[PDB]
Amino acid sequence: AAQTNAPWGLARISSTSPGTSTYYYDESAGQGSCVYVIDTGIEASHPEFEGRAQMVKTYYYSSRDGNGHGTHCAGTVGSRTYGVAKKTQLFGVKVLDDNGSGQYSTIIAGMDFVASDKNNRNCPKGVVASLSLGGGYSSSVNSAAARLQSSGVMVAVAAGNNNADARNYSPASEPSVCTVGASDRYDRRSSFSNYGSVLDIFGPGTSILSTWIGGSTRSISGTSMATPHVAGLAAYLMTLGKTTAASACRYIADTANKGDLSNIPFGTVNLLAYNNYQA
Repeated sequence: AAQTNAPWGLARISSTSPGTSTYYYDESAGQGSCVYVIDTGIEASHPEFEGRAQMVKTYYYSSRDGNGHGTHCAGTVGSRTYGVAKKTQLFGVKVLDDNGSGQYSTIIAGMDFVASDKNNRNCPKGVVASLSLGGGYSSSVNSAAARLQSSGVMVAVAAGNNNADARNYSPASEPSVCTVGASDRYDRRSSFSNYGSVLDIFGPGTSILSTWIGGSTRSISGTSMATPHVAGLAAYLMTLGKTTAASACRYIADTANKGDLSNIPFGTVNLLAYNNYQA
């Protein structure tokens, strides 16, 4: 399948070169997989989700996304126009309030929730969790992300936006989950992106167009935006039977575009998510 005039990040993930604008993908499109977006929520009524999104949990007075960030990230995972895996089921878990904040105890509860909740969902092709959130190092936050992964969920997490080594942030610094840095449309490391040995992969993170609340759309930037490209890619590759939740981060690294990014610091991986789709 070919989507013309796609957001640049979608085009980049199915291309061997920057500077193209058509996104190419197998029509299976993550059908039969699920992705949890653990964030400020998801505006499930957005036409872009086509009925494939739903809120499954909140820790606050409402499951509504009153921010937009969770909706934007879900849209990069799975919206019809802005998404990587255009037929995945999206589940929203609102661990962050409408100011984008959340206590680590709530974040942890949300991760453990997803590890159990997948057993109440139909995801025969596999389950992914996208975590576009983070703060300072916490062994407890890392342990939670490690249990979620261990339970059979492909966990993708933001490296962080500090232009710093991600070893000092959580769940970024957890070795067993997929830690995602951000790039721009010219294959430069995004200027805010964290880096370091704990990074596993980069995805598109600067100037990313996706869904927003009030049935709208917006372009914003962050390792928050790179993470759901990877999450959507993993769901798409699991539906194709190419990988599994346990192996998807390795598989994405194995199949990435290599050595193509600039301003990657010595000792950080130079690997850009790529779907290796041959139309």
